[PDB]
Amino acid sequence: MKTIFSAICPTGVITIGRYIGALRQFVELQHEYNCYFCIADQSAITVWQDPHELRQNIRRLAALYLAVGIDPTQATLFIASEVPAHAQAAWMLQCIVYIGELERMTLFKELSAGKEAVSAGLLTHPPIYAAMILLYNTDIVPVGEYGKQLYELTRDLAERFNKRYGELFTIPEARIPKVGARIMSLVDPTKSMYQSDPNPKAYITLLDDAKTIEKKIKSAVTDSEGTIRYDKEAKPGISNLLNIYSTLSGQSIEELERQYEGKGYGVFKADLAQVVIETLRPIQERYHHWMESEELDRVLDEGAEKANRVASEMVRKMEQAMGLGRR
Amino acid sequence: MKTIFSAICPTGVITIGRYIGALRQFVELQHEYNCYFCIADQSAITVWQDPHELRQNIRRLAALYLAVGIDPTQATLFIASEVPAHAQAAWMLQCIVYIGELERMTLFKELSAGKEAVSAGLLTHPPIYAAMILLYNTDIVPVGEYGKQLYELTRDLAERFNKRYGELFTIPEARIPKVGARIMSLVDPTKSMYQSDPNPKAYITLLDDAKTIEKKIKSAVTDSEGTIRYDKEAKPGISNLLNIYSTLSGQSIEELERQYEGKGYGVFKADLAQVVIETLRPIQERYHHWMESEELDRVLDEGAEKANRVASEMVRKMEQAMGLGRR
Repeated sequence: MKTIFSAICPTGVITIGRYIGALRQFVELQHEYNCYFCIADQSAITVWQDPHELRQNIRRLAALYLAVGIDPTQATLFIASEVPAHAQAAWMLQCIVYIGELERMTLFKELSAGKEAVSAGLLTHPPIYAAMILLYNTDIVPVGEYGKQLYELTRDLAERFNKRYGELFTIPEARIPKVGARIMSLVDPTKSMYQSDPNPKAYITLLDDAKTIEKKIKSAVTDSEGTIRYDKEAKPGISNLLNIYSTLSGQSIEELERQYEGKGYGVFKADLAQVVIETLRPIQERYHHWMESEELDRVLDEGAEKANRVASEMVRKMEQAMGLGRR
Repeated sequence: MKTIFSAICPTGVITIGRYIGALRQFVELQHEYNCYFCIADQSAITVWQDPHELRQNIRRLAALYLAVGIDPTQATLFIASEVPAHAQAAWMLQCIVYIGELERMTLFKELSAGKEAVSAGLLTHPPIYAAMILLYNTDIVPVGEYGKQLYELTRDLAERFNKRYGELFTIPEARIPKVGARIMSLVDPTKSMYQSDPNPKAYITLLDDAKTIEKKIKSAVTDSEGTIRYDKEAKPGISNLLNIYSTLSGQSIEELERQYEGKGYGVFKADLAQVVIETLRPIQERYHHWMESEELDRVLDEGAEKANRVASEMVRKMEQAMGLGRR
């Protein structure tokens, strides 16, 4: 077996673009790998978070991950802050990393620069992230779009601590995003669907109701020609809709082109909306069921007991190697 | 009962200076305040530390503190790293502090700036310290020499936190050290006594044996004169050794002037070494007995439960205030 570790910030929403190019994969992957799904509450508070909202979100996300198909008998689903080890290890690691290394993190440079007062959270989060990964002997890590610098630093740190106090950390390898394209924005198919899009018309959320999925799907920017055929360059919006239909229906794009021969955007967009709805119907019913069950707390409890057991012993190894404590 | 909290960095030697002007008092204070003596191993590693050596000093400091008279029944002796709440809390405070505040730190601007290869624990250390202090609802903190900045920063963070999330923390008050001429150099009568002094004949490790106590005492700088009289300025060597005689042996300086009138720098450095060695003898006696006993471990355990029972409850009150985790 190999171990995959996935960190989810309990902030924001889940677009079908993240459900399709990332999250839904794991419903199978959990059966081929040792999978960790960790809710990074601790990474959330590096910027202001309304305590009541944050606590709510941590819980929603957990329900959604379960509704979507993550199996807590085969995977470990847990909240970071419930594993004290994560802060323990991030401090050791904070003592290994140089200031420069953090200071030239792009993401820090972005949301820091300009502003005059910034929390040391944004600057020192990486060790916290890298500690989440290395603590469990993580063979494989999801990287995707922005995460390149983070991955690379986690890999450097794991190396650097290994060349010093000895070899203890597995060097994680970045995971290969599957064959396929990004899911684009419904109001500008020249850009990827992001949840941080100003315009809520651009993305669809796993929690959206029938009416909204309709509006957002029907309002999706097409083209002047009138044929349902795939061509990213010439017909990006209509291509992107074929792409979504294809991944959620299980039919090929070539099957779809033929099925809608001499048909037009109207029925095609209405059909597409039923597909998206049919997909989110069971996910949402299950979602609500989880939010109404103590079985939810029960599952997160079991989650943490697993992680602690695994991560504490790794904290013990790190201490017994730098020379902290006793034993 | 007001609570004092003292963090001791497990790195090197306790000169008699720190004994006479700091540590000895606490043998008394422990009876009138609720005291915490925390061996700050977690803080040690902001710089390179040899594992074996580091892990020795931790053991040593704990012995030495017990040896000198620190009663584990009245106070609470403990190693930091053994209390996971210090790490947890330090991450939270890291998210609340300003890169501005950590970067203006004299201690920091001093022991870096050349080269451009500096740890990050070194810049993010204040929040770690703050967290030790605030975790225990500490009412008083020893400051003195170079802590005004670190003490001030703790106050700020404790108010900023209460301000944002509710009033949780006690705002630490600074205990100004007692009025008593600092212990000066044995080679440089006009300069104080720190363990940083290159000249190893300038200071006297609490753990020194008689043969070396002879050399350092009887080879201590004075003046070409020959009368036993106090004058920190003109007789800076004698006035030092004189001060040292007073506090240790018990008799005032003036009384020792009348007893050492008609005498010189031969008999006055004859008995001084006799008092130092006589005063250090039972210390090392009890010291070595701690070092060799399984009891030093049974105390540090008990110490840790004591500390972990208070510290982790606070962490829970924090997480509740910030939104983190559950329940």
